[PDB]
Formats: sequence, structure tokens, C-alpha cells
Amino acid sequence: ILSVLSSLALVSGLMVVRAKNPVHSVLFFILVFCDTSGLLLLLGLDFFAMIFLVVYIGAIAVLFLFVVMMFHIQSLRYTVYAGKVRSWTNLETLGNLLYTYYFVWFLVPSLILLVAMIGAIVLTMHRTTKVKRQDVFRRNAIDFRRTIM
Amino acid sequence: AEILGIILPLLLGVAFLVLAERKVMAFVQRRKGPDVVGSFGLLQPLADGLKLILKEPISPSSANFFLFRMAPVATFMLSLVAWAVVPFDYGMVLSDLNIGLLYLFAISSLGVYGIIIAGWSSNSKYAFLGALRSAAQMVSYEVSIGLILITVLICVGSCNLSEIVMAQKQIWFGIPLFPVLVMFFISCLAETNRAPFDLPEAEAELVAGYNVEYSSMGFALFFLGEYANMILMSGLCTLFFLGGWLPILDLPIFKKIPGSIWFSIKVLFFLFLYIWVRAAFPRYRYDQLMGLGWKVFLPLSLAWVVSVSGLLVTFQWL
Amino acid sequence: TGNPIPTSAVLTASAKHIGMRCMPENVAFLKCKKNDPNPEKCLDKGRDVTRCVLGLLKDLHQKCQKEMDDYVGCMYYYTNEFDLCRKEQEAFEKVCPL
Amino acid sequence: LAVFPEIFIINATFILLIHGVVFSTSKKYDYPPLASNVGWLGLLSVLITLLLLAAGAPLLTIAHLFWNNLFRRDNFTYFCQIFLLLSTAGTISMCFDFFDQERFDAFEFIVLILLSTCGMLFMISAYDLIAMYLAIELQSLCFYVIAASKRKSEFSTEAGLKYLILGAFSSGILLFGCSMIYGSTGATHFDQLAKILTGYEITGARSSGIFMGILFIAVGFLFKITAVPFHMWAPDIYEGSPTPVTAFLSIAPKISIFANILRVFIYGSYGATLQQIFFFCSIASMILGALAAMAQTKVKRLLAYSSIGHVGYICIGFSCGTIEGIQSLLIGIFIYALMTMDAFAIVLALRQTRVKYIADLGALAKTNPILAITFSITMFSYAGIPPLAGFCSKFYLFFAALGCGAYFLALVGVVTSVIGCFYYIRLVKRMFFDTPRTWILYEPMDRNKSLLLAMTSFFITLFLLYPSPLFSVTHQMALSL
Amino acid sequence: MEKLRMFVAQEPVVAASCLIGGVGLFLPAVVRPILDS
Amino acid sequence: MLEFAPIFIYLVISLLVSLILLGVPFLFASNSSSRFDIRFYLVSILFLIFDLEVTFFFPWAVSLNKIDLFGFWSMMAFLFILTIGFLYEWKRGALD
Amino acid sequence: NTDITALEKAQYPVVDRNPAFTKVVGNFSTLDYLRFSTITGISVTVGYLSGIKPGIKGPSMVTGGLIGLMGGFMYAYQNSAGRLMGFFPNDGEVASYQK
Amino acid sequence: SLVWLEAMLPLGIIGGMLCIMGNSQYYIHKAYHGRPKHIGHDEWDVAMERRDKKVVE
Amino acid sequence: ALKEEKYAARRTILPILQAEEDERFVSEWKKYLEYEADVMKDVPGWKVGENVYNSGRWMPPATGELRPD
Amino acid sequence: GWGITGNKGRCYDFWMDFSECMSHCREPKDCTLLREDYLECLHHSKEFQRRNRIYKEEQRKLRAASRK
Amino acid sequence: AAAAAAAAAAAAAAAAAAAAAAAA
Amino acid sequence: DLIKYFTFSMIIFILGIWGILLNRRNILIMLMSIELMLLAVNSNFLVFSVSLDDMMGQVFALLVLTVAAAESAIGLAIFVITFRV
Repeated sequence: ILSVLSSLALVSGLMVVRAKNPVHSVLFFILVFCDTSGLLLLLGLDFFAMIFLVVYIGAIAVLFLFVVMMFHIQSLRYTVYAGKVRSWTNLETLGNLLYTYYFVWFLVPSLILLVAMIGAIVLTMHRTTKVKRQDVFRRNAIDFRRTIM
Repeated sequence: AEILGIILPLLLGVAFLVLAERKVMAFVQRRKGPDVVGSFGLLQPLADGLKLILKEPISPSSANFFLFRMAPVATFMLSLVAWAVVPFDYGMVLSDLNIGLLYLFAISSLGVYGIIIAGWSSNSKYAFLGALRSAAQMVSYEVSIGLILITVLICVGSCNLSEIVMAQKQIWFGIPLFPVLVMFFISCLAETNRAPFDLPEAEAELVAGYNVEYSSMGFALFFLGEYANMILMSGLCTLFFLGGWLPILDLPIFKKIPGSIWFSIKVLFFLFLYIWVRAAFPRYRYDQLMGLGWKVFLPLSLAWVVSVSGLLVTFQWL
Repeated sequence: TGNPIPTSAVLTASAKHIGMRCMPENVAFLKCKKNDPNPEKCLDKGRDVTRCVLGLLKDLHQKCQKEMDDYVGCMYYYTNEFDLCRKEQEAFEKVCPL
Repeated sequence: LAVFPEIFIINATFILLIHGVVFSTSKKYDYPPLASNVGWLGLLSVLITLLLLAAGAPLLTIAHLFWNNLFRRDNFTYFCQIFLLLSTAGTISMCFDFFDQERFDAFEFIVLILLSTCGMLFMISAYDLIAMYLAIELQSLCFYVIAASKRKSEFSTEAGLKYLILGAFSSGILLFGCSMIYGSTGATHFDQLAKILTGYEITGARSSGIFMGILFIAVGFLFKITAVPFHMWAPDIYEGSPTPVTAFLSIAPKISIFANILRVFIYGSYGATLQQIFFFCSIASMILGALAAMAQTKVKRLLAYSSIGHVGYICIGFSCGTIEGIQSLLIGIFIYALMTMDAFAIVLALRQTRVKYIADLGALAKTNPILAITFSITMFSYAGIPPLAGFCSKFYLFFAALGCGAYFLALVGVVTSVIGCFYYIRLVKRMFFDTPRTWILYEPMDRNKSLLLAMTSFFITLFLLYPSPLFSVTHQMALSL
Repeated sequence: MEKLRMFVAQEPVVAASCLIGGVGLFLPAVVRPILDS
Repeated sequence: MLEFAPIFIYLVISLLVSLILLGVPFLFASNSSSRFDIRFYLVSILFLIFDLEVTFFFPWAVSLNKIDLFGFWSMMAFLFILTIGFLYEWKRGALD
Repeated sequence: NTDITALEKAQYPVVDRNPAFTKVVGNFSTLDYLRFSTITGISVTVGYLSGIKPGIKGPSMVTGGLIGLMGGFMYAYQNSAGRLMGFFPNDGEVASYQK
Repeated sequence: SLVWLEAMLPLGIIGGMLCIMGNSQYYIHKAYHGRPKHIGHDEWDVAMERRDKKVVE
Repeated sequence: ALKEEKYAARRTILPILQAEEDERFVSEWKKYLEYEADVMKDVPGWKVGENVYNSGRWMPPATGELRPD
Repeated sequence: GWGITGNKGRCYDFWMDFSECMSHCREPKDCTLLREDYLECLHHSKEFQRRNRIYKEEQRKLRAASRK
Repeated sequence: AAAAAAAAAAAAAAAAAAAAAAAA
Repeated sequence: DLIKYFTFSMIIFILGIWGILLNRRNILIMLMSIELMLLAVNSNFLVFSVSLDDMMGQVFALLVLTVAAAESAIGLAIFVITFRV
């Protein structure tokens, strides 16, 4: 029966866009991701289920939870026994491609993660380091020192 | 089902680990630990429990029961469900996932939720910022554990934990990658809090650092969780690096070679190492600690993925 | 196990012998399949491979049955996993068919 | 090989990024203002990239592995990629003065501009939906950061948030289209896509899945180029940010998107739907711009609306299927870019003036009289007055449109040019004839900004004497697709 | 070099990471082409 | 996937176990005896990025005999870009 | 698999299709070594000159020289490769007819 | 000296619990199914199990 | 080497398993065709019984997305 | 054309036919036979439309018998 | 925060008594 | 059954664009819906890769994962900066 239980994801997605209390919004966000990972499990894409878990409800909705807590808003099959003699786990059959054949679409997300690092640095350093912690800065010769107030 | 046969013995394991820690860390300090309650303090865990259970609440407060009365349940359920994929002997894993390792990584990424939620429901600014600091620590030594597992994964073929412990028949990954075991242990020390790395767990700041409504069940469940997370993260330093259930393979006449007994011996070694290293070393202050997970165990983990990938690519050892 | 019922265990147990013998039938079946994957077009070669392999099993079943009966006991116990009992694998191979 | 021109700018960005951070975080150097030192070095990094890309133009197509599975470089891409770097460098040249006046310690801001150029260089040559989306994401992501650079002032950051959401939505909408386009095609490459979509004709031949994707991909692109159907808060982005950052987003992302647009739609898709949507957008953009030029008062916003009106004239070339029309669009993009750089530079010339109305900009007849004539040339170029280069580009767009048969679309463009000309004579009247508004006295700029005006204003007027080279260059690019 | 030793003393873990990592970026760079025999 | 059903029921049986561990204390014992710390957003975004790059490590880790010396060098280029990002974060000082 | 087969290829007589590195770089004409040398100069001169303002003249000169080395070397490589391969003028066929 | 054995005893009865964690979920699964668990149980083995339970009729 | 041994065993028993599956599937296909020609009655229904090829090639008939998962 | 389990994918063979027949093909209209066969492998729509009518004719007889 | 960080570098350990070791 | 796993993703995407249209006032829900629609196209790529039996879908889904994650990082960082001090 768990097949049609994507209705849970469906209603939780309707919650996040029709909720004024942000805690409920982020909770049903996490719920949408959990049910989407359930779906991606039912399809057998095991790697993508765990990646949804990790890089969504252990990083991204962690971010969103932070933004809520602080900064409150207010029969007939014919199985072909060939190609089953060596079953390729999903990670192996993503790595056979992403790093050798389509590797530039993998070095470009490298640049996108680097731009995300540079961006989170230049944006949210918040004048807390050399961006402004260099010094207040002062020059004596130009300074009036009581000659001009 | 047979999930009872992996949760009940683990509950007993955690209850007796509180005693094993007190007793070992006491023996270190030239003093017998809990020693009057049971024959050798063996009943002391049951005494701690049966005491915490019989302690009247400070305030009933059963109204707020969906917010933080299921958050310790969540933390503990995660610490216990990461035990499915952990194999104790050949064909003794409860569920051999062909992506087992990544599933452990995801379970940690959800333990982050456990901590953050159980700290936010405590309406104490100091305790909530403490829980957030603890979550940021647990998640900053998770990129280092991630890369350490990428090393032990490069050595192995697949993420299947039964394969990672089957890929060590020739030699445990503790012998060639010993520097990595030291980094996984010093990270598992820091991923969990129980470590030289526990300023959020500085004796006082811990109790006032997880929740406001204790009722005893919350106190026990957090400690039962920390001690299961510890048995787990010590049952990983023994699958990956030490031979999960493999002997030294000398094939003795005196030793009939049981598997789960070897896994038990090794996880006992790593639990004893958790205790010993809690006794003998000062705390890291969480300001040198976060500057050790980024500036020390991430560069030394990245180097290791490039070293164990290089040295295995040049000579076709993969 | 029992009469030479080509179960999973008894097939993955004799696969070494099904490799040494019955290689022409197997390679002919594979040549057909790689030519065109319609099942009918070499139903005859399917009968041919199944005929020689059922014959190979009944040969292995008739001679050194107890060692074969122990090795397929392995392969049913540990599901077709070779390393889990090399002792039975050697016993069965050493006694009669190498 | 074959990615070396892109590799150099990415390496140059990394080398500048490491140089800026190590130097900026230096007690020995007293935490110095790297921006402007990253600049000049940043401008020559683009120039070295320009030479490498031009030098390897025959060598660009070195191997099937890069074109078939990653990105395909062709003669059209090379000519526009050369222009993209020149447009980027020209914007940096005017921007250097802004870096000097501002307390710019943002060494990373230059690295973002170079990273954007690398994303834009990859965008022009991207031949797969995955590659185009990923390249678009990088170029926009670098742009999102430049918009929010002045953190102390919320006006830049709030403008960035609207740009960010519009950018995220535009990338997201385009991504959904790729998913639907992928579902029918079974492949993400434009080349494989063209074979499945050649002559699809959603009326002649059924293609429900492909069209569902095409609708999303086309809509996303329009948000990026500030097309009026999806203009949204994009005009707001231009006025809210300071003039120099506004100039960079005004020309380089738009040129990259327009070049990407011709490659993704004309070659890959063949249905009678893509040309018409641009035809409606072109009429609307010119109508919105003509109404806006009269309606808008702030000089910076007016430029954005005049640019939006010009964008509609550019859209007509894609709207008429003729290759001559695609060539006319290219003539327009080059003239609009030169004028847009020139227009921003004249506003940048009055650096001393803080945000001020057109009437305040008036009274430049007595003081800086030559600059006053220069401002008149910039407004005339978008106006379509015949002597200026813009009219010659518009006439080619219009002559192509009449040949394409777009009489209704062509007429509104002439009518919008007529609507714009009246405001421009009124603005020219404002500069000298009337509304001096206090005889305000202006300040000098850097030589590079004066040269940007000198090399462009002379060329705009000189176009009449020797207009043959640009027309020849533009058609070659259109034919190459 | 004097500054190199000052860098492998003050910061041992980023100077023994760019050397436990060189042995990984250096083995397949030269030691693998050497293994043509 | 077939082996996911044991953990699928594990979640629910551990829910039951924790609910019993919750109800045990509840039954017994009757009547008579800082504006913002943005570094927690920098640490968080940085964990996000490094866990994305570990996500990219995983397939390259498990499939490295297939990609002989070319997948390795492509991953080392991805990792050199990671290292440039991490050195820009170390020098800029986000690791504190 | 990979192959150096090119679009619009062999417009001039090829000398060595797919030249190996350490040969295509040992083919540097006194013009390439003069292109790799002027680019490194215009990149050191700009690098030092840009750094007069922030006090970083030496190290900014060094990083401009690093950029110039990378860029001018990849340009000299482009030239000597499109010369060895059939892409550029390629008057260095005497080096093959003689050796 | 064997004084450490008193402190070894809690680690023993926490090791005697992981042995139970491992052997319980083994001999429980070895009961529901007449055979031990298969670790490397790829799709080839589920297909062969299907055809096997279909061969014994 | 163990994995190559296992895969060699599997590839060697592959023809027998595939022959059994061929016989079973062709029997199910014969019965499905005799069901089609019976539910269609052959005058009003598909005037060609099987006609599944749709070009010069055969494919296993149809299913959902991923059953073995 | 790799696939979820790889093994050359499923419709790469159909794409191979469509691409081979898209070499110097006179027009896509001329080779559309391979493209439709290729699309049919990708979505199974041709089987589905036939399945709907086989279900409908069988359902129509069953519905007619049920209504009586 | 620009607060002075506790730099864990220093001079090496050298037991420093007073001058009255031998003869006051 | 592919339609069930696609039209459900299609209407998750419609929910995302709907929340985009309505919530132009609140931005955190805007970003919620952004990642929602970047899931409904991501889960869409995965479903269409299982259906077509093609791996390009999953490669593109992984890259969209590690691009939408960086997008959420920069998005929330921009949102935190927007609520200045």
C-alpha cells in the first residue's frame, strides 16, 4: 500500500505553501523530502534516496530550520538472465559515467560548489574577519587633533 | 520481529556501558568504581535505572508532549536504527544494504535533526545555543568521517558493510591506514560528544545543555542515546578499519574462531579506548575543537583520500 | 538435491563442470541470443543446451552423488556462495570429476 | 585539449582568488584594498582569454569527446565569445573608477566577474541542456553575488534578493523544461535533441512531451534577458543597484543569453511556436519601453527601459525566421552593447552627482559642452535617428522584418522609435534649450571611461561612412548556426 | 628553505597534508608512467 | 532494495520500543513518593558544501577500477577545486 | 575512448597528428618563445603595476607572472600544436624532412 | 595482577550483548528461513530464488 | 578473483536458465495469443493476432518501472 | 545510452537505429519510423494504447454482460 | 569578533629559578 | 504507472510554482517552494531515468542535487544577509 502513500508528500507540499507558522512549513518540508526519498527507494534508486536524506534533510532543511529558529518570520515478464550475472550497484553505474565520460558536467558542479563557498564567505562573513577586522584605520598627519572639531 | 534481538541486547549494552565507563575510568584513577550495588556493581545500571524511573517529576507538563517528548525518541531511534546495517558476523547483519555505508551517513545527518530539535524545544537560550554548538560540532566532524569512509571505501569495492569487513581478509585497514584509524577514532570521539572533545558536555553545561523538562526519562534517554551512539561509532572503527569479525587468521587449535566474539572483542577495545581517552586528556574548548575539525582532520582526511587513491591507482590494487 | 532438478544450488554448484563440458551448447545459445533476442528463434538451441546440461547433471548425480549431495547442500545452505565451503567443493571435485 | 581558453580564465580566477585572499589577509601588507589590483590584472585576464580563444579558433573543435558529450565550439560561438570577452572587458574599464571611489576591499568581486565570464564562455559553447543550465547557473550565481556586494546598504541587498529569486525561478523553470524535454528525447544533447525535434511542428506532428519541456525552457530564458512577458522586478534591479554593477548585468548576461537563445531554439527546435512568442515579446518590450521612457524619470531607470525597448528590436530578428533577420539581430546586439556601455559611461561621467533627475542632468551645455553633445549622441543611438549606428542596425532589422513580412511588428518598432524620439528631443532640449535646473558643475572621470565614449561615439557617427565590416561579421555568425 | 621549515613547524598538519597528498598526486603522475615495463 | 524492508519495519519497532521507554517512567511514581552567531551559518553552509563533495566522492570511491587513471585525475581536478575553495575559506578565516 | 580527430581539420599539411607533450613543447619556434615571453612580460608588468596601490608590488608581480606563464605557455602550446598538427601555417615541416 | 578483571566484567557483559545482537538476528533469521542470510544478495540471486521456488513446484 | 569465479559460474549457468525462461515465456506467450484471439473473436478485434514488433525487432512485452528494484 | 542497471540501457538500441538512420537521412519524416519505434521503446505508449483497447473491448463485453 | 585570540605559541619551556641558587 | 510517478511530481512542481506566485510577500516560503520545484524536477529526472532505462537521467539528477544544494546555500545566506543585523 506504500506505493500510493506519495499522497503524504503531496499534502505536505501543499502545507508548505499554505502555512503561516514557519515551524510547520519547515516540518512539512522535511516531510516532503522524507516521502520523496521513500519514493526514490520504491524505484530502487537507493543512492539517490540516501543523497536526498543527507544533502536535503541533514543540510538544506537544517539551514531552513536555522532560518526559522533564529530570524523568526512572525506472470508475463521474461527476465533476461543476462546482465544480471554482474549486478551494478547504483553508485558503481553512476561512477562509471560521471567521472570519466561526462566528467565536465562534474567539474562544472565543482565550480558551482566553489562559487557557493566563495558566496557564503563574501556574503555571510558579516564583517567578522579581515573583511572589516583589519582595523578601524587612522592617519595622524591629516588628523586635526583639536585644530578642527 | 528480530529487531527485539538487536534493540534489547543493545539496551542492556548501553545500560552496562554506563557502568563500564564509570568502572574503567575509575580503575584508571586508582579506585574501584560502582562496587557495592551488584556483586561487582553489575546491578548498578539497574539501580540507576530503577531510580530514574521512580523519581517523581518536578512538574508534570504532559501538555507539551508532541514537541520534545518524541525528540529524544527520535534521537534514540536513530542511534538504534543505524545498528541494522552493522554486521556482527558473516550473514549476521539484519539488513545487508548494498549502500550500507551511505545509509549510516544519512542516519548521522538525521541525528543532527535529533540534536537541533531536542535543543530548540528547550526554551533556554543558553541551552539552545549549546545544542546548536553541539550540532555544528557533530556535523563538522562528519565531513571528516565522510572522507575517512571514502578512504576505507576506495580500499574496498563497495559500500556494503559486510564487504568492507570481508575486504580485510588479507589485512585489516587498521594496519596500512593506521593514521586513518587515529583520525576516525578522534572524529568518532568528536562526532559523538563523549571525548576530549566535549565542551558542550563540560560536566555542568551538558545537563543544562539538552533540555529543560527532564522528568528523568529525558536524562536517561539522552545518555542511553549517547552510549548507543558510542557503541555504534565504536562498531564502525571495528568494521571499517579493524577486521569486522575476522580473526588474525593464525587458525589456532585452542581457538575455534567465532565471528561475533571477535567483533565483540574489537568493539570492546574501542569502547575501552573511548573510556581511557576520556580519563587521560583535557577538554578542547569547542573553539579549538571546531578549529581542529576544519583545519586538522579535513586536510589530513582529504590528503588520505588522494594518498590511498593514488597509491592504489598507480599499482593496480583497486 | 534429489533427482537432477536444475535448482539454483545444483546449477551454481556444477557450473565448473557445466563450463568444461556443455561449452559448445552454451556458446551456441549465446551466439543466437546475441544475434537476435527473440525467444522462439532458438528454442531449439535452448532445448539443446538444456538437454546436454540435464545430461551432465544426471551424470554428476549418478557418480559421486554423496559428495555432489553435500556440495549442493552447501550451495542451498549458503546461497550459491563459493568461499563459504571450499571443503565440500574440493571433496566433490577431487573424488570423480576434476 | 579544446577547453584551454575556458581553462585559462578559470585558472586566472583561481590564481587571482588565491592572490587576493592571501594578500588581503596580510598583516605585513596591512590588509590592503586588493580590488583595482585584482582589477587591471582583471581586464588582462579577460584579454589573455580573448587572445587564447581567438588564437585557437580553428583548433577549438579538437575532439569529438568534448563536442558530443560536453560542449561544442563553432564559428558562430567564436565570434560572439570574442565579443562577450570584449563586452566584459569594456564594462570593467568603466567600473575601475567606481572601485577607486568606493572603499572596495572586495577582491572577490573581480573574481566573480571573471567566473561569470567563464560561465558565460561555457554558456555560449554549451551544446547540452545539462551544460547550458549548469553554465547559466554559474554566470547568474556570480551575478547574484555582485548585486548584493554593498551589504551595509540594504538597497543593493534587497535588489539582490529580487534578482536572486528571479534568477532562481528562471534557472528552475528552464530546468523543469529540460526534464520534460529529456523525457521525450531520451538524451540531453542539443545535437541528439535536434534529430528528434527536427521539423517537429506540434500541429503537423504530435509532440506532447517535447512541447511541455520547450514551453518551460523558453519561459526561463525570457526571465534572464528581462523580456517584458517576464520583466517582473528586473527593471527594479537596474535602478536600485549603483550604476557600475547595473552596467555589468545590463550587457554581458543579456548578450550571453541572446547568443545561447539562438543556439538552443533555432537549431534544436523546429515548431511554429518559438518564433511567434518572441514576436509578441518584441512588440510588448518596445511598447513597454516607449511608454516607460516617457513614464520613467530617473536617468538610471530610463536607461534600463530604453535597453528593454532595444531588447525588443533584438528579439524581432529571432522572431523572423530568415537568416538575414538573425544577422540583423546580431547587428542590433553589437550597436546596443556599444551604446549601452557608452550610455552607462556618460552617467558614470557624472560620478559626482548623487542620485538625481534628468532636469538636474541638464545645464551641461555651458559646462562640459562636449560631454553634452556626447550625451545627445547616446540618446539618439537608441532613438533610431538615421545618422547614428543604431538606426542603421534598426533599418537592417526593419528591412529584414519587411522581407520576413513582419509589417505589423516592424510598424510598432518604427512607432516605438517615434515615441522614443520625442522624449529624446525633449531630453536634448533639457540638456541645452531649457530646464537647466541650477547650472550644476560636473567632475572628471578616468581616461578609460572617456575612451569608452571616444572609441564608441566616433564609431557610432563613423558607422555611416564605413558600415560594411559589421554587416559582414554579423551574417557570418547567423549562417554558422 | 628557511620559510619552508618555518611553515612545516608552525603548521604541521597542512604541511604534512600537502605531502601525504603529494605522495598521492605524485604516484600516479610519474610513478605510473614509469610502470610501463 | 529488497533488503530495505527490515529497516523499514525497524523504524516502527524502534518507535514502539522508545514509546515503551517513554511510558515506563510515566506510569510508576504515583501520589506518594546573542543576537546571531553567523558562524553557525558559515559552519552550516560549509558542511553542506563538503557533504556535497563527499556525495561526489562516493561513486568515484566505489568505481575506481573502472575509471582507470582518468576518472582518478578528473576527481583530483574536482578535488583541487575543492582545495582551492577550502584554502580560500581557511585564509579568509571561516574555520574558527 | 578518445581521439584527436578534429572538425575543420588538416587545412594545412599535418606533421605529427596528436603530438605528444615534451615534443609539441620542444617544437617552440623562436616566435612561440617570443609569444610566451611577451605574454609573461605584459602579465608581470600589469601584475607589478596593479600592485603599486596596495603595496603588493612584489607578490602581485609574482602572481601576474604565474598567470602569464600559464597563459603564454598555453598560447605557445596552441601555436606549436596547431603547427605540428595540420591547423596553422606550419612552415616547420623542414624539421621533419630533415630529421 | 588480575585486578583489572573487575573493570573488564562490565565490558564483558557489554560484549556478551553484542554477541547476542549478532547471533539473535542470525538464528532468528536462520529459523524463519532454513538457510543463513546471504550478504552479497544481488538481483541474480533473487531471480534464481524465484525460479528455484518455481522449480521445486 | 573470487568475484570473477562467481561471475564465471553465473555466466556458465546462464544459458540453461535462459533456455528455461525462454520455454516458460514462450508458453506464456502462446497462451496470451490464444487468449487475445479468444477475447477478440478474430472478426472485430485485432485482425492481426500478435503484431507486437512495430519494426524489425523483438522486445519483452511490457511492464511497470522496476520490479527487481 | 547507458541505463539504470547499465547493460547498454534499453532504448539505446532503438536510438542506435534512429541515429544510424539519421546519418545523411533524406528527412526526419522519411526515418520517422525509427524515431517512433525509438519513442515507443522509451515510453511504451504504443503498447499502452493497444492495452487500453484490449482492456476496453474485454471491459466492454464484461460491462455489457454486467449491465444486462 | 576582533578580540585577541589566545595564540598557543610561545617560548620553549626553560625552568627559570631565581638568582639565589648557589650563593644568594 | 510512470504517469502516477510523474503527474504527482508534475503537481508537486505546480505546488512549488503556486507557492512562488502567492508568497511574493514572505521569502522563506519562496525558497521552500524553490527547493520544492527543484525536487519535483529532480524526482522527475529520476523517475524518467528509471522509466526510459537510461543513466543520463540519474547523472543529471545528481548534478541538480549538488547544484540546487549550493543554490539553497547561497539563497539562505542571501536571506540571512537580507535580515541585516
